[PDB]
Amino acid sequence: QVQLVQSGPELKKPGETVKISCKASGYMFTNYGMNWVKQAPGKALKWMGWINPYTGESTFADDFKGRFAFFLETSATTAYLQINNLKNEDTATYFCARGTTIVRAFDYWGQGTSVTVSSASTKGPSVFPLAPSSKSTSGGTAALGCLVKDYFPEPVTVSWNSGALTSGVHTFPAVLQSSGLYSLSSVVTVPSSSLGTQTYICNVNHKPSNTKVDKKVEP
Amino acid sequence: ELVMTQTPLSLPVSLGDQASISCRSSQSLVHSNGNTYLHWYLQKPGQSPKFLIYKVSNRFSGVPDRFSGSGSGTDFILKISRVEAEDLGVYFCSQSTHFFPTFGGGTKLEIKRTVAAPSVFIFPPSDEQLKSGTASVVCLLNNFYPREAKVQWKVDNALQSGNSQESVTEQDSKDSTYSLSSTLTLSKADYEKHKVYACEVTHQGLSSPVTKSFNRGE
Repeated sequence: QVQLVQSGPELKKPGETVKISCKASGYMFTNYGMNWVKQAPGKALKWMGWINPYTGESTFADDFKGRFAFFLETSATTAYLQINNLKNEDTATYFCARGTTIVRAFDYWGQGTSVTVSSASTKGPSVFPLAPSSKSTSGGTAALGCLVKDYFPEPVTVSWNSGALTSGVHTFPAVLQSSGLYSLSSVVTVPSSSLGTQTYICNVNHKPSNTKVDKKVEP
Repeated sequence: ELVMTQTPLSLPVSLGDQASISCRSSQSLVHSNGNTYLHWYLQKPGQSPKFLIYKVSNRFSGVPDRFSGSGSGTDFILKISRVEAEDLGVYFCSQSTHFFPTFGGGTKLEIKRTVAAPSVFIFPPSDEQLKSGTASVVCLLNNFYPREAKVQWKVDNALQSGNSQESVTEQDSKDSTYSLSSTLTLSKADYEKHKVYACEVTHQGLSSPVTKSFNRGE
């Protein structure tokens, strides 16, 4: 299958340089356009430009002439976006998108790379259990969770049981506190009879602080 | 400057009904070569956009026949017949007839469904957190519609203001409900000065408000 897998989230200071990657697989890399699109928070998609991997030539939209560059590592089937002299307006999710030139469209997209430009240092989350609502001997449904508290910047990743538990899971949007730091909870509902057999571990990953935590959630 | 304008911004539609999203460009998308390069993408919650329709009326592979685009020149429409819960997200039109490629601003398709009451759960602070010097109490409202919900905190029967935050999920891709967290945060010392912690929920699906509570230390 066609896949475009981008690199992870970044935190940068104003004036620094960020280089984002997008590894292509499943097609002849050199025969399709590689486009870059920006999505700032709550905003419409903006086309930034493309690089032609057949010829190495770059073309940019008006707003993206200057601090922006595109690069290719053809042997590695990887395309890169570089932004130099980072400003707060650059805080956005950036997508690579394959251009199918035969109908001039963006038929496959990468998953997005989040970049936060900030003067502030990263802070890793503390992870706390939200312990099961009921006991087994009175049945029905029980809720349980993890509180992912006091981190910067966005995003965090939360899975349950290393991705094996997905049904019933709600990871809430992050909210800011007056501290300037994010918190969120992730909850799951389960049969209360399974609390005595099944163990439940939330796996939290905050890449900008290199925090990886597994937390067992029990009574 | 080539402007693409979508209307409406938000479109609520019931399951099984027809959704209709308009896209208008400031210049004609008919290329001197003969083609009209007007496309549609769908971006669901947290995800990358996905290719839906190309050159006005052509469905991308895997796109069901209930999606259909039409129009010519400057005015185009995407129609979703028999809307399903999985069709939730932001629809974007795009043009690449004129350099440079541009997107419209997006239309958020919302699903209207029947009222659904929340299941309510209260969670006291972990021991681990209290040892860290703070106390968060979490109230969960799970699987409700509509989104509107009133959640009050009482600590020893005193109404709390100014010390809680709410967060709400996007509509569920299978049953079109929402869930909400309310988090009451206090210092460990304030927390330990009171016994009863209660959250009270008022919602269209409930004939009277539901309270969940716990007594501290138990």
